[PDB]
Amino acid sequence: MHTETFSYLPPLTDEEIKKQVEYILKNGWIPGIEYTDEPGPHNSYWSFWKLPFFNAETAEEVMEELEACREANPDCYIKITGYDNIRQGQVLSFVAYRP
Amino acid sequence: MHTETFSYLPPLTDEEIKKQVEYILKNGWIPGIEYTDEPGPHNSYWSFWKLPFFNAETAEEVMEELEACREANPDCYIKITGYDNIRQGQVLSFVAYRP
Amino acid sequence: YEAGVRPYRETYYDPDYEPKDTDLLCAFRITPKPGVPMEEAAAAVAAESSTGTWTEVWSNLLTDLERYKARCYRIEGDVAYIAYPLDLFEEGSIVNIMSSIVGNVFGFKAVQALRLEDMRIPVAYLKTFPGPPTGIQVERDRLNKYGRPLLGGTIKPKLGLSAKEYARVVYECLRGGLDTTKDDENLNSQPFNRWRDRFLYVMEAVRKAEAETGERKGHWLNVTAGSTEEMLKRAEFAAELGSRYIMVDFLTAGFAAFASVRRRAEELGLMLHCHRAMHAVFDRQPNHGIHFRVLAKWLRMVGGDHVHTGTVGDRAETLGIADLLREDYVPADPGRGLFFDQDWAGLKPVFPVASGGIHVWHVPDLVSIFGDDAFFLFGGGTHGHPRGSRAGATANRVAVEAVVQARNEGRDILAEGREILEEAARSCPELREAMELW
Amino acid sequence: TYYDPDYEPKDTDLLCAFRITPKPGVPMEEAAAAVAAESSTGTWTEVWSNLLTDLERYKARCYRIEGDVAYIAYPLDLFEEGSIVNIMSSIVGNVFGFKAVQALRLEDMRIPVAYLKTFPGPPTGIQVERDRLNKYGRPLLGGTIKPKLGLSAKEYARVVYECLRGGLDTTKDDENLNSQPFNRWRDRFLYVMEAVRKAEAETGERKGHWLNVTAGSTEEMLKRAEFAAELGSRYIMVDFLTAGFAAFASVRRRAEELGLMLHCHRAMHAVFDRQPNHGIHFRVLAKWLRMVGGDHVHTGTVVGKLEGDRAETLGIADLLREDYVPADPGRGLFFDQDWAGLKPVFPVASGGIHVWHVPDLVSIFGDDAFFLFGGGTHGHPRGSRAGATANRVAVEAVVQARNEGRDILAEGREILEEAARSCPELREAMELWGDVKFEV
Amino acid sequence: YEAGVRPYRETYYDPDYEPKDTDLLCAFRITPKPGVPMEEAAAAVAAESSTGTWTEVWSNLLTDLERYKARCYRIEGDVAYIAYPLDLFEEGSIVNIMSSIVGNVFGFKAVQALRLEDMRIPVAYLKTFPGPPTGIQVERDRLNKYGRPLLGGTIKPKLGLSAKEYARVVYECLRGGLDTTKDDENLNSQPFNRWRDRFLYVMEAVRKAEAETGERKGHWLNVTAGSTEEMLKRAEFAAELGSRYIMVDFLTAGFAAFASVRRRAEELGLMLHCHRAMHAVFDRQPNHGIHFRVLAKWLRMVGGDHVHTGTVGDRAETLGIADLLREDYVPADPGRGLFFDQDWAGLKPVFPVASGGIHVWHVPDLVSIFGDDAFFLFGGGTHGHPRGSRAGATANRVAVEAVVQARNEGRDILAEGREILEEAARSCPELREAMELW
Amino acid sequence: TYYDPDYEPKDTDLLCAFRITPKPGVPMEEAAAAVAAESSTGTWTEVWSNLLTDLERYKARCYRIEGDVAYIAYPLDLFEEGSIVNIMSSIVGNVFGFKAVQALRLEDMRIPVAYLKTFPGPPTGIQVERDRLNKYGRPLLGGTIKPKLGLSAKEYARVVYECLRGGLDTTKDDENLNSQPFNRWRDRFLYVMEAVRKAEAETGERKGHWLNVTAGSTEEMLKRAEFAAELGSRYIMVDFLTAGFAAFASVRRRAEELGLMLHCHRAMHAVFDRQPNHGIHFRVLAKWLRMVGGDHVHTGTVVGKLEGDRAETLGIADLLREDYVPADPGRGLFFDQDWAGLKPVFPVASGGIHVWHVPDLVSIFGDDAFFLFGGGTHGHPRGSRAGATANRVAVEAVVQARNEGRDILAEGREILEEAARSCPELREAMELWGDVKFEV
Ligand SMILES: O=C(O)[C@@](O)(COP(=O)(O)O)[C@H](O)[C@H](O)COP(=O)(O)O
Ligand SMILES: O=C(O)[C@@](O)(COP(=O)(O)O)[C@H](O)[C@H](O)COP(=O)(O)O
Ligand SMILES: O=C(O)[C@@](O)(COP(=O)(O)O)[C@H](O)[C@H](O)COP(=O)(O)O
Ligand SMILES: O=C(O)[C@@](O)(COP(=O)(O)O)[C@H](O)[C@H](O)COP(=O)(O)O
Ligand SMILES: [Mg+2]
Ligand SMILES: [Mg+2]
Ligand SMILES: [Mg+2]
Ligand SMILES: [Mg+2]
Repeated sequence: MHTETFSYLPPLTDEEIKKQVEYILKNGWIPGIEYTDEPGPHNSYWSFWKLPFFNAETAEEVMEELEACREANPDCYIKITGYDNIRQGQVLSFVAYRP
Repeated sequence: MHTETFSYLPPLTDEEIKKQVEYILKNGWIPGIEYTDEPGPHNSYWSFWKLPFFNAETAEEVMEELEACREANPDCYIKITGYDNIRQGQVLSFVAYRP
Repeated sequence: YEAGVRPYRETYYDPDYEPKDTDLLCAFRITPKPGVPMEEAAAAVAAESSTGTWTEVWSNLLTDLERYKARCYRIEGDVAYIAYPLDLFEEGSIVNIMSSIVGNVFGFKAVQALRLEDMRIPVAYLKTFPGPPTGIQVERDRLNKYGRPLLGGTIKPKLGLSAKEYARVVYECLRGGLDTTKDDENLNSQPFNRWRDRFLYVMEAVRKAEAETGERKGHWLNVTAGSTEEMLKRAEFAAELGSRYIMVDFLTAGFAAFASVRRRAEELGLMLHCHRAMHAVFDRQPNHGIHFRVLAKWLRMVGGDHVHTGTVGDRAETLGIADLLREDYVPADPGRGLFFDQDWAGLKPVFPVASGGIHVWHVPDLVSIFGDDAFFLFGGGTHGHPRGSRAGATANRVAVEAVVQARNEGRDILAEGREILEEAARSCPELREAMELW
Repeated sequence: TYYDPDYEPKDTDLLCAFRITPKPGVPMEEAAAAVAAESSTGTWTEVWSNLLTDLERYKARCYRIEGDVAYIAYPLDLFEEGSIVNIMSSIVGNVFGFKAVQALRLEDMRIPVAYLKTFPGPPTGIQVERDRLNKYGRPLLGGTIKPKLGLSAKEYARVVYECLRGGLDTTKDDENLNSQPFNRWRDRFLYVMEAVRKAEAETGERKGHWLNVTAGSTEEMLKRAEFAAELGSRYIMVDFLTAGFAAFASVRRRAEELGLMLHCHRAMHAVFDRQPNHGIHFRVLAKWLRMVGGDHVHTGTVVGKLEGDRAETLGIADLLREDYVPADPGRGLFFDQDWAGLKPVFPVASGGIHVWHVPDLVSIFGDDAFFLFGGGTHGHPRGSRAGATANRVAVEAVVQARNEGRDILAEGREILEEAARSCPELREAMELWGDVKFEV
Repeated sequence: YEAGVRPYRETYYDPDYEPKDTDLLCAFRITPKPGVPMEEAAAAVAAESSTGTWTEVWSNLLTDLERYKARCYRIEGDVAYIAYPLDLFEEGSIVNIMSSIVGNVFGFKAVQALRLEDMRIPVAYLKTFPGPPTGIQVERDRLNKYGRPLLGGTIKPKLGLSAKEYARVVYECLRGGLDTTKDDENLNSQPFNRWRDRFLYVMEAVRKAEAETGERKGHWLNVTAGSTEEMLKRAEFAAELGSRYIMVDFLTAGFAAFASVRRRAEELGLMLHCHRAMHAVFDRQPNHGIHFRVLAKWLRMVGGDHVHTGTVGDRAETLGIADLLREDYVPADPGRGLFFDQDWAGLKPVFPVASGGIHVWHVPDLVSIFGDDAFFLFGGGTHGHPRGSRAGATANRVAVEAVVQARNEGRDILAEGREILEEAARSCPELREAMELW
Repeated sequence: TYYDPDYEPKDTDLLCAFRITPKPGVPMEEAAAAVAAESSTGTWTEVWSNLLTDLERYKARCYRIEGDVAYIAYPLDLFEEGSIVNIMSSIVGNVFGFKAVQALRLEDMRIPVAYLKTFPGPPTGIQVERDRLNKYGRPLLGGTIKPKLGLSAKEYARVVYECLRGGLDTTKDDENLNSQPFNRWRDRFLYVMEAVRKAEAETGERKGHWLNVTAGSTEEMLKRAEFAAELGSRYIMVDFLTAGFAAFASVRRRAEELGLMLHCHRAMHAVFDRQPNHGIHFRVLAKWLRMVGGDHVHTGTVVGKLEGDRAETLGIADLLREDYVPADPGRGLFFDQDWAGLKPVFPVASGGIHVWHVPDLVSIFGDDAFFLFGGGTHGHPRGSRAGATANRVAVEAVVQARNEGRDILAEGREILEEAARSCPELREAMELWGDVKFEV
């Protein structure tokens, strides 16, 4: 099973994930974290980990939430999202962790 | 049988008709002359007497055409029309002569 | 993101905002609750009629509130000017406009009284509306009537009369020279007077009067009913009988059903008279409600061929409404309650209708006020004539034509109104009698 | 003759209570007679055709005046069966603009049983609706999605998902959300129903979203109702005043045919039901609403951001839910009202309420009502799911307290504080909005 | 009134005219017949595309030509700027725009060659059009695909292949990582390949590939047919099978039928790929025809979800077209052939599609040019892979994702395009092979 | 292999004559082969799935090249039956934008009889149309109402009335007159038909108006066709290129069902049929038009304001009217064309013509054609009725002269001058436009 963007590349390291988060922030978008144990074509609403981090100022703050979500949900897929409120749509979504 | 505007007043004299023509011209509208022997609710296209007098500068010029139409068609109803090309519609129509 | 309650003013009051030509603008007369600043009351109206609510929500940051929010951009006296982005509205839907502009904001504790005075509908939004199904010019073409106001009258008693007789009153009015007659707004289908019976016998009277006089006639058959389907049924039957007109109480039936009847009317070739029954529930008080001029704009946007305008509320007010209905551009004039310029983007014009206890003596004033493009209704002013509806119709027709003749001849119909009518009365016994009665 | 203090109203008569502010110099007796005439038969001059009828059979009569209140009786045969539109055209059609009155308010109306039987009433009704939801013994939880406008269809349904899975029974489109460039209705309807099904499966409780079919024409509203039914939605929503009663009746008929429950938003009501001197009191609008057939209608909160009197609201809830409501001057009920077996309507309390208002809301409405928390759900410090849990828990804790014999007004704060000990979401909501009060 | 022939210039050339925001503007490149002045040729185009003809007619004076006539208001070089009043056009009808702007004026003896370069659609007229039935944002939501270009490919041979096998090629492409596949523009229903058979077996392949990969898939099923009714039938069947997409050749089928399919697509929840077959008949030569950017504007107005944009005609030209399809406002830039500013009045954006003999080596350039919001089509670039469609699809998918990753990390994907692909090839044998082949 | 000079075309093959301007360095033989491949099967790289088929059955083949003209044969099974849309998608779908050609013009196409039989052809046809009109032995008279746009519906029909009662057989909406704020289609359709009936009763000759149903969607065009038929109109009109062939086919089917005759305006054709180096020659468009089914189509005037070659126009008229047209290099007819019994189409000559052109027009077209005088009717010094009489008389005088054995070209002026002696309207038209000539 693939999980869309970047799922055809090798699994991302934490430093690669962090650079994607920096790309989200540098462009003024809102990073978010979601997780599910049931990925697939019929699931368009993964579980929110907290809320989209509107107040995050650094990529490391997001990475700390990722590690906390990863520790809390070790048997779930976990993805990073990037939301553009001017576009009213996600501009980036990729799985950061796989069970 | 009535013929719409002014048909409930006494028949108009030539001086009354002329004043209506002056009203048409003073407001920058186009006077015209039409005639028919079959007035009624089913007739919305009387016969043209020449064309609408786009070039008429005085009411008397129109009155001369009325007298010529009246002489040529003594057994017809004859009406004066006033057309507003900015409105794309007639702004005055009344029968000037009855057989 | 910070949860909690913030003043509406911080987000929805922006006196630096410059309205765009595509913005929809509103002028609200605001009476704040004592202790609530005017800027906060105005911002509350803007917020709760566009995007905001009473407390900050995380989902606000999922959209572009700078683009979508309404903004109070000017407060002058007790009038708040609020601009609404074009993207907030559904194309071609008066119902949507109402659901935002007048949906909830009139009932807030922080605003003790609220009156919508005027609205600037932008040209780009007006073009999503069809406008009148006929329009003044096409209507005059269908009637073959040019150069004078058109005359009508309501068949009376309002409720009570039977069918074949109700139609005898129609026949008498129309054969006497009235162009039209009409149902009362509350005459729909009732045990005393069912609609199918009335439609059938009224139209027999219209065909007869038209054949005898030689002038085209009509009756504004009221299709107002409890459901949209029933109204469309009654409109179909009116068309099957060859009626040139139908009638709808557009406020009591409602705008959604009004839009449905307007579409069917154009498809069937029917002209649509619009009765404004219930308008005074909304528009009577100067401190709270919706002024009729706003209702008139929505009326022209959906598409009515005529609408009542009153008798003369105020003269300045009525002249403003007549312009809003008939002209392609109406400049602002707060003296007439017009707070904005209104470009009508090529929508057809609406006939204003003057009605309400008027008779021959009012014709000089009415012609001076409205000119040719209006309907003058003589309800009791026709049936109450000493010799009945027929003679009353003749008196009214002669009075209008005589005044129009004098005007066209260059006479001052206001200063000579009395003399003009007395001149015409010398050759019309019906007019002389009517002038004596009233 | 239109004022007849010796006239005894018939059980078939339609009765109206008008508060009249006459033009100066117009005495109350004559103003009431004028209202009766213009709302029934009267004209302004004698007419020959009046002699061909028996107007006495159709005249309305003012039969009692107290102060500035006129009671007027209308014969049954004046009105078209099953048409609220006809009632309005006659009762509030022209008498509000008449010259001889400066202001006029319709306070109440006695709908006779013989006229009520020409109406179908709600398509579902409280009892059948609770059966369809399998929810008994508590007020039902709802909430408007916010921002009112601006969310995409997919993000809009994300908020729906968070609300419903957190404990709300329903969510709803804002009254002004129909179909707009930023959020077209077909996109919204599809994504919302995906969220509804998802939250229902995960919680084990039946869910719903009040999808707004309000549109510019009746035909378009029916089309949107059809699509909602094709998606299996239990609900649609209509702004019955802005759309209008004629199109509202059309939508109500279709709703019953399709098996849809019908939420009714009263947008525009405050334009003419607010001021005490002019307009139509909402209790009249509520009667008309129940006659045509709404399954819910907003009634106000009393304690929220929008105006509403506690006593009047108590009477309106009874008018919507009971089969017989006796007159009650303290609540502004001028007439006894029998409902002739018409189904009852859910009152809905919405607007600026939060957890601290739940004791008041339960006290006012009891179990048969919806409590809507829009800002009071999404405004929770941790978002919509936590907010929904806080509101659901507060409602259940108060219902439990009441059922156990506690005075939920006297112990309202204590009850909420007890529940908060086992519900951190409620604790956080109580802290955030503890100082947010409106005038009552 | 004076009968007789007058130069078009006397009435339809007005260099003093100031265009209104509601005017529709055209920029025509005019090659006059030798001996015909440029002002007369430009006035002839304006006249014969609005109100005038070759000789004065009495009926001209029955309307308001100052209001309705088109006017050439500026000639710069060989480009004539002509303004058309809003009232000349039927709301929501691209067909009407064409019937006026390009109806007859391209065939006049007085104008030897004529090329429509650009058109300024006013905001008030754009709002009468629905735009794309889905739009980029909603389409990405329906697909659950964010943060990269989307990949497609045409199943080949163009014409010749059978049904259950045609679908095996689809299955292999999609299971290898392409998001979509498509019918050839000229594959409709033919004796070798009938549409019902193809639709049934293609969709079985889509469901299978979607289930195995876990990613949402689609095939652009071509509903193009000889009549509008037949196209709607094929769209209904595609929807009944659960297809997320249909496809129409919007120029060969025509705009009227295109509008019909766009409406049905939105009603059925189908996304609408638009193939621009025949465009080069109109838009190839620089001296005569209609430039594609004008066709692209009409395409976005009627409502297509994607449209092909070519491969890289010119780079500047393509960037202008991509902006016209995706942005809410596009400023003028004659260097890119954009002669006017274009406000899109909130219409949804269209996906540009790059197609035509492209393979892995072009991905760095394509990402730099288009960014995330575009479709990259690999027709033969997928099936021609050494190990077949499946491996070719994987190579293309990896190449796109690898380049997007590098871009997001801050790397210069143009200067490092080669290095990036070779880095990704070390962990993807399919990519290494594809790079060796082409 | 896509160039095969030894291939003999089959009677079932579809044949194309392309004028190719190849990219520099691309020889003609290879460019023709590339056009054949891209318009049939070929790809740009080898594909594994090609081995699962027999492409030889579907390949198009260039079988002859002379100069810059390539003859290409396409198998019958490549095309969808009865779909001009499919022909265009294949034959002119991508090969005009291909890199290896700088310019490309489709000069002619041989439609095989076996493919023609899948099309219905005109719904009425010349013979049945003349029967429906009861008009035999002369070209038929028509004219576009002017101004193109701006007239109200009622004034628009006044001009129609004057034209028809003066001797024109028909009148027509301008191609760009559909439904606009100044003139909505329902208003126009009603008033026009009142004028048509009036002129028919007064003259004793059957009349018609080509009511334009062209609209933004197929459904809207069908609606306008329905209304025209309900009014008893003998005709509707469609811009078949701007509306498009798919919607055109839908309208043609409905026209036959309703009994409507179908006038076809070729608006937009000059965008791509004018220049000799690129596009599609109109003669091809005329074949496609006759296949789908138009009752008339404009063909140009040769002598009027719009471009058109006399020899090419002679061939196009034959292609529209005859059942078999042999190849003719002098007229640009590259192939013999059998029409398989399809009904014939009226050619229509329109654009900048007046009385002095009638001898030329009769000489070029003969009797089976419409001559349209728009400006040449309304531009008459005394208006539309006089102008219509002048044009009708000129046509009849020339037809009479020809039938009597006169050379109407050598005696053209003399013939008109004779008729003018008995027709002052013609005399005045001849004086006004005597010096108005276009280049031929
Ligand atoms: O019922 C009536 O009073 C009328 O029929 C007038 O009767 P008369 O002509 O016999 O007075 C009209 O409906 C009102 O004028 C409308 O009021 P508005 O102008 O307020 O809509
Ligand atoms: O638009 C609004 O304000 C609401 O969504 C409340 O949102 P919050 O829950 O965020 O306040 C409701 O429509 C109002 O309560 C209706 O007023 P009523 O119920 O009085 O008709
Ligand atoms: O038929 C073809 O050539 C394609 O399927 C590409 O095949 P490959 O991907 O195998 O080349 C496309 O339709 C063209 O690219 C469209 O041309 P345009 O961009 O001119 O519309
Ligand atoms: O719009 C016009 O110019 C016309 O109405 C001619 O008007 P006049 O009769 O006043 O010239 C016709 O549509 C053209 O002849 C069509 O060109 P073609 O016949 O070549 O398609
Ligand atoms: Mg009335
Ligand atoms: Mg709301
Ligand atoms: Mg292709
Ligand atoms: Mg034309």
